[PDB]
Amino acid sequence: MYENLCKPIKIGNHLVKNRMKYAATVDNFCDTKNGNVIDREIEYLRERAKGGFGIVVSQGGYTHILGKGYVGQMGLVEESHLPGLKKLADAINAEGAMSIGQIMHTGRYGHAHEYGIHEAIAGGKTVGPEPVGPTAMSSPIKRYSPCREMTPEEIEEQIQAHIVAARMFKQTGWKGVEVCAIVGYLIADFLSRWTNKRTDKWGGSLENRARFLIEILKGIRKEVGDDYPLVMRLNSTDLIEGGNTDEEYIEIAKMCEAAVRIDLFSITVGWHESPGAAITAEKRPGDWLHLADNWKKAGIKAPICMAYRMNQPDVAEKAVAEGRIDIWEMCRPGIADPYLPKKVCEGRPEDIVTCTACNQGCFYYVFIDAIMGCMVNPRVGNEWDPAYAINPAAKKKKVLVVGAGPSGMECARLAAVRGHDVTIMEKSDSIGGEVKLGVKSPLLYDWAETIRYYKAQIDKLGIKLKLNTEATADSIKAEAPDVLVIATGGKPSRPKIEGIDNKIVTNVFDILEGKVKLGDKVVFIGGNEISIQTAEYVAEQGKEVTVLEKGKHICFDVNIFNILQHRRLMAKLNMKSMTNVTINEINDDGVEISTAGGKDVTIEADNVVVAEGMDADDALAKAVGTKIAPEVYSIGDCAGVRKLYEAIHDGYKMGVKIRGS
Ligand SMILES: Cc1cc2nc3c(=O)[nH]c(=O)nc-3n(C[C@H](O)[C@H](O)[C@H](O)COP(=O)(O)OP(=O)(O)OC[C@H]3O[C@@H](n4cnc5c(N)ncnc54)[C@H](O)[C@@H]3O)c2cc1C
Ligand SMILES: Cc1cc2nc3c(=O)[nH]c(=O)nc-3n(C[C@H](O)[C@H](O)[C@H](O)COP(=O)(O)O)c2cc1C
Ligand code: SF4
Repeated sequence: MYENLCKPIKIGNHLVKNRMKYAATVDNFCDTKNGNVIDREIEYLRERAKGGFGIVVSQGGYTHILGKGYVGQMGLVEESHLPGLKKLADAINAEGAMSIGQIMHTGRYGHAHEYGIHEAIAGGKTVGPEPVGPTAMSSPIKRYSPCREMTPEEIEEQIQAHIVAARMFKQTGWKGVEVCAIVGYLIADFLSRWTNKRTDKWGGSLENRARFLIEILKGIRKEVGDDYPLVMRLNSTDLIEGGNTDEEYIEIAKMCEAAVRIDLFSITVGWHESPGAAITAEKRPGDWLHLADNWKKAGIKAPICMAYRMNQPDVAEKAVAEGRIDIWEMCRPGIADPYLPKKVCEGRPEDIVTCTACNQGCFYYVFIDAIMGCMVNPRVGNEWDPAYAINPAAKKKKVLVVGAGPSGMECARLAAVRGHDVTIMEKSDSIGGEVKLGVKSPLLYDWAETIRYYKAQIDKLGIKLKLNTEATADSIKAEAPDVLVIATGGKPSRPKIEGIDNKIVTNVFDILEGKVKLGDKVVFIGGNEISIQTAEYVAEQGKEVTVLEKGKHICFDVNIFNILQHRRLMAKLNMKSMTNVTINEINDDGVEISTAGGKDVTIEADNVVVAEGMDADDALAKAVGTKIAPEVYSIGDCAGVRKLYEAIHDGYKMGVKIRGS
């Protein structure tokens, strides 16, 4: 089935068992106090190595405290870092994966001041804790504080710190070393003409901008020797106006190859300061592969690997078969499913837990200096935790799950995996719940992969799925289970609005279930994520859509990474929006609003969608109580409205805790 993905490859002298690479992932799992590798990190990367990845890259480790850009970033500075690095490499290597250590000083994106650092020694001098760059400047992004200009001595010291970092990985058993020269971190800052305004030998011409990187590579190569795998990450496109051209990145890569033997090029898209789309659901698998083509026709000798929304085995298989890339590189697909390569090579892609590019647990949690998580994978950051271990139940119990939404299905899946006799009762004709409604939204197309995954799991695990079956007190009693799991989800709220009883008033459920005929003008009351995604579905159909929000902002519950994605779509679909509006009443011809400035305006509508929020659909739970079965639990939105991340996590936690005694 995936002959090309499962084909081996030589990276330097090292034979890699397949063409699947798990990319560097800072996750805030290392010791926040000192940058040491701890059990949370070890077990996280061990799961990717057990999952079958031919290559497993560590997260980018800082080379100096000023280069620390994440609260729990791994450190590559002191002798006290060595024991942890050895444990990490042992764990990856034992599984048969090629361990690769990444070196990443975050430069302009450093946040040492936020990590209890009040001063540091840099270039033999006492300095403040501010980020460093080739040129003293500010960021368009408020998360990044103004940087200080590195002295030539600090530059020389950082080259040596990179050599020492590579020495540290090699002495602790890592199979190779990766230089992170991307996305706006220190090296990328010297490479880009946007960040590098130096007039000495470290800036000006492209040759000078590349010097810091070249000297780092030359130094590492001399340190580790000729036989040791030296790989690197470099941008193919920075998506920065006034940055380097795509062709300049190729010239830099050519300078790299001429300086040292590069054993693998990982090619990347954008900077953290880039406004445009790079990693979102706006980009589909293969949307960036033309860049890999240009590197190949430019004559780059080293094998190439590429990630960046490559979440499909079929797309990667073709890309590798056609020689566009030599290795399928991935980060978020490996967060979502650490066993993706094992599934690809055993010919079961239907078992893949696909990353939907939600950017919640991964990007967003890491950037707000929180412990990384994953929406679709509740095990992320918990592989090391005994409370998340999946253990066979000795005494099989009869488990009745009410509701085939994500929380119900994840619970049923885990309870069946552990050996319980599981039944799902679902009132509609199909599984998915609100995920089955959301999949209709333009940016939620990868939610069909979540449906496909759970549909295939129910089948394989022998879960008794009872579709078109509304669970009642009587049908639960007839079933007589040992454990009743209520996972009936949420329902649209009914706020106290004048004229809410109008015929014009509908809800997000009736829209997505096709239970309402919509006109040419559709007006949404509510500016939350659910209201916006439904409005995008209504607008895609070529309808005139207005979103009215009483609060200060629309998309208020949408993480920073998805905000711009929604702006682009709303503009593209000619969607109108109003904020700080008072909803006065709903009537026959639309909705009467009063702006924050005092303007009374009539919003013309053929349909009024009241989408201010969701209530817990807890009628069944209130009707049956806690005594209808020996064990009664409520999970997901029926236990209190949260979102998809919490529903899936509640399901996993419910599924693992169902005891056998
Ligand atoms: C259009 C849309 C877009 C969304 N977008 C996002 C997003 O981007 N990110 C995010 O975090 N969240 C989003 N959400 C919310 C998210 O989908 C929900 O939080 C989540 O699906 C709730 O999971 P659940 O298992 O608790 O309930 P549900 O998904 O609501 O499932 C409940 C299930 O129980 C069934 N059922 C109900 N009563 C009975 C009964 N008595 N007997 C049998 N079956 C019954 C229902 O038919 C349904 O299948 C969105 C929701 C919608 C509708
Ligand atoms: C939480 C998170 C942390 C990341 N940490 C790193 C890092 O340590 N070093 C690095 O070079 N890239 C890092 N990246 C970039 C990824 O390795 C990857 O190239 C990117 O997410 C695009 O690939 P994908 O679509 O497979 O996720 C990070 C990405 C995420 C989601
Ligand atoms: S949190 Fe969302 S984007 Fe990140 S790995 Fe999980 S499914 Fe993918």
